[PDB]
Amino acid sequence: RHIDIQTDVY
Amino acid sequence: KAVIKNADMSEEMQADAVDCATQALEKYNIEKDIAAYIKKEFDRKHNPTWHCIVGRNFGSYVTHETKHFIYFYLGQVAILLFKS
Amino acid sequence: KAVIKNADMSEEMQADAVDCATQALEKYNIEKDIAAYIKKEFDRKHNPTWHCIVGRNFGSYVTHETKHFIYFYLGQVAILLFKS
Repeated sequence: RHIDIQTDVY
Repeated sequence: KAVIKNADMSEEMQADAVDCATQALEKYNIEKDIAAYIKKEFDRKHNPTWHCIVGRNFGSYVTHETKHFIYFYLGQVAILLFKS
Repeated sequence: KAVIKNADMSEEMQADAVDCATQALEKYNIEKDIAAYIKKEFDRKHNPTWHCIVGRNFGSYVTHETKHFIYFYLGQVAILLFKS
């Protein structure tokens, strides 16, 4: 239940 | 359009998310209103609690609900949703 | 520049968050690891549902139990830390 995400530097 | 990266729910709790986000993006012009609309619609659709994050320059460790997680894009906007 | 936009907490909790966020942002360059470390540290300290988020185009309005939110602007980055 512990997650990491970021995506698509702009 | 229909672009999904990491979906942890079933097909309907992903497709409904895509549809509601699509209608939100087509209705509002405000990211804050997008977040509030997702929360309201999913709260009155599935279950009392629903938590979403909308933007394009963000990202963070977050404790979602096990089996409950979705992340996708609409044009350029990263939209994430989960249960608490 | 330590600027606080919105909050609902106690002063001690807000100051603890300010100092911890300051050290994390000064240490880690990437917003992802900054938020990861902050959220893990406040998981270790306080409620195991603390959500730390970071960015420059970030917005999220989620259903919540009150008294544990802060949304501030330090330097040229927006940092949120809240609990639901």
